[PDB]
Amino acid sequence: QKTPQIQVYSRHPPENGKPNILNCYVTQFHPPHIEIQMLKNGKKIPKVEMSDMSFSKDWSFYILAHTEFTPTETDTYACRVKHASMAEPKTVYWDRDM
Amino acid sequence: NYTFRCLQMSSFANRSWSRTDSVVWLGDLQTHRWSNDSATISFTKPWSQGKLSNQQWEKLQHMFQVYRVSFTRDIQELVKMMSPKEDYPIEIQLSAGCEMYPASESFLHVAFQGKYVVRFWGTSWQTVPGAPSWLDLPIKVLNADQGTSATVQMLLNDTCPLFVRGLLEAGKSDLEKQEKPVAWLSSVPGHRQLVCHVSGFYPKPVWVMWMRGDQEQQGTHRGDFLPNADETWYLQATLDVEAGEEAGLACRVKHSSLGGQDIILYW
Ligand SMILES: *[C@@H]1O[C@H](CO[C@@H]2O[C@@H](C)[C@@H](O)[C@@H](O)[C@@H]2O)[C@@H](O[C@@H]2O[C@H](CO)[C@@H](O[C@@H]3O[C@H](CO[C@H]4O[C@H](CO)[C@@H](O)[C@H](O)[C@@H]4O)[C@@H](O)[C@H](O[C@H]4O[C@H](CO)[C@@H](O)[C@H](O)[C@@H]4O)[C@@H]3O)[C@H](O)[C@H]2NC(C)=O)[C@H](O)[C@H]1NC(C)=O
Ligand SMILES: CCCCCCCCCNC(=O)CCC[C@@H](O)[C@@H](O)[C@H](CO[C@H]1O[C@H](CO)[C@H](O)[C@H](O)[C@H]1O)NC(=O)CCCCCCC
Ligand SMILES: *[C@@H]1O[C@H](CO)[C@@H](O[C@@H]2O[C@H](CO)[C@@H](O)[C@H](O)[C@H]2NC(C)=O)[C@H](O)[C@H]1NC(C)=O
Ligand SMILES: CCCCCCCCCCCCCCCC(=O)O
Ligand SMILES: *[C@@H]1O[C@H](CO)[C@@H](O)[C@H](O)[C@H]1NC(C)=O
Repeated sequence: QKTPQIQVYSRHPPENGKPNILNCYVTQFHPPHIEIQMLKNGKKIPKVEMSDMSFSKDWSFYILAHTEFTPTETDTYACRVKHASMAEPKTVYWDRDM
Repeated sequence: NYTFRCLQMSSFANRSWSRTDSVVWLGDLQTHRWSNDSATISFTKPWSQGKLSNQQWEKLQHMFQVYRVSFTRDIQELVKMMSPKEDYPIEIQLSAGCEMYPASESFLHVAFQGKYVVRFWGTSWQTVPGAPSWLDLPIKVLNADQGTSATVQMLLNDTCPLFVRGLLEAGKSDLEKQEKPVAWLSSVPGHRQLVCHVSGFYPKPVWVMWMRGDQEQQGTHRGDFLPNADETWYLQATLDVEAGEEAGLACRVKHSSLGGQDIILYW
């Protein structure tokens, strides 16, 4: 079993009040069954688009989640991943620069 | 150098549950999706059919339709025969296709529980050094199936290069698309850490460097290439610096799409 690495980054320069796209890229996991949510202020965002799961040269799986977002200085955004390799869900908050 | 990969993922959960899903990639652009849910192979591009006629495509599709059911039956049946020694859950991955050259080489690799165990090479299937010894007998059996060996050899040696040359022609404008990067700077709010962000570029080759005037700052750490959802790439390059030394620094970007007019962001 392999633990998912999680990276969160924005499609365009994050400018407050401008609509944008936030990406959550989950990598290096096995087995492929996995549950990925993106969060605004700690709540599940409803419309989260997902790429088809694929895998790398080393056979580890990867997948890209993405959703529309508008950054402001009153909002946090995160990506929570549940997977058999980890006891509890792992969450990565958006760096705010990325 | 374009590498065509068909990536098959099979999960077997217990005896009454399994799914097989596939995705196909020409280089870094996804060309096909084949969900367990669907009887047919779906296109993720307008040119996903290559130069194959509607009939020629259906014949190839049928062959893979037959394969998927047969493969599932065979793995289910192997597990019953080996029980309780080999038992659920089981994950099988196949990576198969061909790497084109100015000429091509083909491959078919199989992983079991995340480890590479089996390949097709030449005229036969074979386990690889260090594979579990219980795979040797099932692979010998499979190697007796002459017709399967012959179809696999056709598929690897001939069909794959022929079909990909069809994709390279049919999807030329899409494969040779130029998308421009946008960049922006940030830092961790002791020595600071400057981050130059570069998103939206295609194709993959790119150059990102921190600069002071014309001097490349060789402490520049290049991050991994992260995909965007719109078939463009994301990359960041960071530099660890002392405070007060950030004046006069800049991030310089070069990319094919920019036509020699580099991006320069002064800190
Ligand atoms: C498809 O292409 C195959 C080769 O390409 C590789 O595999 C495919 C799947 C791709 O992944 C591609 O990227 C790879 O490069 C091709 O396989 C070849 O088929 C012939 C038989 O038709 C084999 O020839 C036999 O060779 C053996 C010796 O093999 C050993 O030694 C050589 C080194 O000299 C190594 O290359 C091998 O790895 C082995 O270690 C001979 O013993 C044998 O000679 C005897 O039998 C023949 C009858 O066939 C008589 O004429 C002779 O006089 C002898 O009595 C063969 O000559 C060849 O080994 C095999 N290549 C490999 C690498 O295994 C396959 O045939 C293609 N099929 C089609 C339908 O196109
Ligand atoms: C536990 C981890 C083990 C992983 C290692 C084992 C991997 C085994 C992989 N096996 C296969 O890919 C083949 C499975 C299907 C095959 O065994 C046959 O059942 C199937 C049907 O064969 C019969 O009909 C064919 C005509 O349809 C031929 O005439 C054949 O002679 C006859 O026996 N074979 C196929 O579907 C062959 C074509 C698909 C091959 C594609 C491989 C990616
Ligand atoms: C994956 O896809 C195949 C589609 O063929 C499913 O296989 C069928 O499974 C159902 C069980 O609900 C049976 O009624 C059929 O006999 C099966 N069909 C064939 C052709 O074998 C399979 O169930 C799917 N798996 C999941 C998890 O959805
Ligand atoms: C196995 C080598 C394939 C060579 C032929 C390539 C052109 C046909 C593309 C078929 C894509 C179907 C995806 C299923 C992949 C699989 O299950 O192995
Ligand atoms: C088989 O596996 C599925 C998915 O893991 C599970 O939900 C189901 O309960 C299992 N069925 C049986 C009959 O054991």
